[PDB]
Amino acid sequence: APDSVDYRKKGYVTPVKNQGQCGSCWAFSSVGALEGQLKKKTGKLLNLSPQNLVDCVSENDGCGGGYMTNAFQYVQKNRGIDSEDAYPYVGQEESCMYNPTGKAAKCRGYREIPEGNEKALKRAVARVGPVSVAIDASLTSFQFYSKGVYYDESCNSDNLNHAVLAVGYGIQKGNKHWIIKNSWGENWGNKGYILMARNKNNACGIANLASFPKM
Ligand SMILES: *[C@@]1(=O)[C]N(C(=O)[C]([C][C]([C])[C])[N]C(=O)O[C]C2=[C][C]=[C][C]=[C]2)[C][C]1[N]C(=O)[C]([C][C]([C])[C])[N]C(=O)O[C]C1=[C][C]=[C][C]=[C]1
Repeated sequence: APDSVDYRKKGYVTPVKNQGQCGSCWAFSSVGALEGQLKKKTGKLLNLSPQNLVDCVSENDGCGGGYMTNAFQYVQKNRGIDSEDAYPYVGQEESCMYNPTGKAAKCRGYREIPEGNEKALKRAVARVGPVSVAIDASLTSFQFYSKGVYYDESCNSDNLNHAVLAVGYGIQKGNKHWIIKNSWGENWGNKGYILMARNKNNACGIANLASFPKM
């Protein structure tokens, strides 16, 4: 198995988007998972559409939040999700206007990972790639993160409130961390990324709501 892994230095990760004043982090979490899969599936790295997900997933609440699994299942039942080109992100909820001709990919179900199990999660990243994970990002230390392996004892493992993407895992100055792709902009944290703590007793509840799509 691998100690360090980074799907960024493998071309599996698209540019850091920026959700804006819309609680669509789930849409952005799902999309980034598929994106890494597609790149592995066909070798093509294109930006999938969070907006197709926001508008079209009736099980989710749009900007009011949603679950990645519902978003994955949707892409399966509808046999496809558009690209950003065919479906730009307005950052606001609107009626579903999905275009078949814009379809960039689809998925045949999803796999969920045992709750709290970071090893399973690490194994997922090593084999598959970017996996959608939900975490507690309320802590203002998170909102002011800039450098280093994040860790705060206040973080509540059951206060899952922000969906993000796991694009890797590794180590730094003795600290085994996770590499997280965030959807708050290129100007948040380190170039839109956070090196959250790993192993540290399921820090922030990272391994409780993770799932990747089957392509
Ligand atoms: C995120 O944007 C969307 N959210 C969700 O999708 C969550 C998913 C959890 C699994 C993590 N929704 C949810 O759990 O319930 C919704 C639901 C489910 C089923 C049916 C209907 C509805 C949460 C959203 N993120 C946030 O609220 C976070 C919270 C943190 C600040 C603590 N805010 C955020 O991301 O925005 C701040 C920001 C915005 C722009 C620039 C910088 C910061």
